[PDB]
Amino acid sequence: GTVNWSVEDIVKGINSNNLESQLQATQAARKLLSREKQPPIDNIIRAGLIPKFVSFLGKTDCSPIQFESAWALTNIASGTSEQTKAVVDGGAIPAFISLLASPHAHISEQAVWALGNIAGDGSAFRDLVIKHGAIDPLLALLAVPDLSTLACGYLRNLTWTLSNLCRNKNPAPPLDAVEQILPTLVRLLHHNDPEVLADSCWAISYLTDGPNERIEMVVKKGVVPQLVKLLGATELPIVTPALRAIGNIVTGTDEQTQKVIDAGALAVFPSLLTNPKTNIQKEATWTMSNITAGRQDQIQQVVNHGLVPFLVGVLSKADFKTQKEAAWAITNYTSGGTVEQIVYLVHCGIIEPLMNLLSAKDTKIIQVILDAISNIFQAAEKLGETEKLSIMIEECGGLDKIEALQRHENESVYKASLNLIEKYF
Amino acid sequence: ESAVLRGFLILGKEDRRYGPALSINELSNLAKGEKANVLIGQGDVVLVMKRKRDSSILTDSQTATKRIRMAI
Repeated sequence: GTVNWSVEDIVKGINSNNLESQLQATQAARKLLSREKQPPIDNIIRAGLIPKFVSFLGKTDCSPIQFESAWALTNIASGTSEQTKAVVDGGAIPAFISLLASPHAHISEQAVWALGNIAGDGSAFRDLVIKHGAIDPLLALLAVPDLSTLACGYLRNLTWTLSNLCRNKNPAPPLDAVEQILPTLVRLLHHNDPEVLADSCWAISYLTDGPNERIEMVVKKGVVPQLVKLLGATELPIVTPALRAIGNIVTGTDEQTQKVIDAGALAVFPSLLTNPKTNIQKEATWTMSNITAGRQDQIQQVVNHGLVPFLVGVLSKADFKTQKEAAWAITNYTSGGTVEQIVYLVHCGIIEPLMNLLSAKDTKIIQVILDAISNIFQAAEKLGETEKLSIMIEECGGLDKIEALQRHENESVYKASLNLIEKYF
Repeated sequence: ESAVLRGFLILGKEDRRYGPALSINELSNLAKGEKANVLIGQGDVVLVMKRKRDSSILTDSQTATKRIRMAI
């Protein structure tokens, strides 16, 4: 009955002086916008229908047309920034916030969804949704003693929308908004549904992506041990944001980094550093590089958890961008480590894979590796064992590599390589 | 000086794109992911970057910003 209408017929029905005709036409629009790819969003906008749909959101005495218009507007708002803007420009934000109070759960749910699409567009619309007062009624929908009593899809949609209110960092969400949302996020992080867990973790990954002051707000909520638990989940959609959040936290102070270590994060890294998902390996190695930029006692925890052989492994064989993260881990380790820690690193076999990467066509990893080599030689000087190290480097073809770099285009590279050769070879 | 500079990777000679040279004390307050020129003991200016490095923000692994509700 409402299947496969033309836009022209939809317009005719919506302009009729008959609320039932308007309802049927709005349902026809919903079906057009939901039964295909790609739905004719631009034709619907061009037809001038958004203001009508927004007016229907307020028809409390006709809940079916509230639902149909909410769904239609959700899908329009799911599109490009221009398409989402058309929805906002029609006055949809306060109309959707009012609809959060609907006694019909399927209607409140659709308003949640629509607000998530609007906030998802970017920081400006995110902050506009917050200014119109969305957070209080959204959080009130979750104010039940046991989240498990809520319909699963309903709870998933609420979690997703809250995560979009936490998303984007130019600028970051208002401090007061984050403070209001965080206690609910903490609760969702303990809810046993894989999508709720994934999207809660995403929210935390956004909130920790910024200055150390933003990291501190999250760490103070006590969530790091739960993040570490989720880091060991079997589902990749949970591990991915949990690892991003953990990685973000260790970009922070030595004290913030210590919370991650204290929570037992390092025990998960043998699996993360060998994960068959390339991006997991990359972010795990990035995370390790920021931990080895820490204190000597934090470097020692990396050693104690047996992670140095895993860094040797990644340096030996991984995607190049992951190898570059491993090289960063090694220059940071050798810059901050004790002589004993550095000796241990060489005994684990770091030299050959390190030297093999000096043929890379990447100036930064060359600078990083030459710095690492210089730091290792400085340790060797203190033990008076530089000749021992020179032989090791010569034997795996490393001296040929460094000798070539004397004619490298970049000044820092050929100066650094000239220096090593002049001093140790 | 040594203790401060341990937190940084020296990238090379002074690079004016990154502004006037900082003192070592000013450098110690540099934020993660940042670069700066620094005057080191004694007399030389070098370009450095902090060893704590910020997110790659891998768009490939990000989830969708928006969701369409399709017919079931």
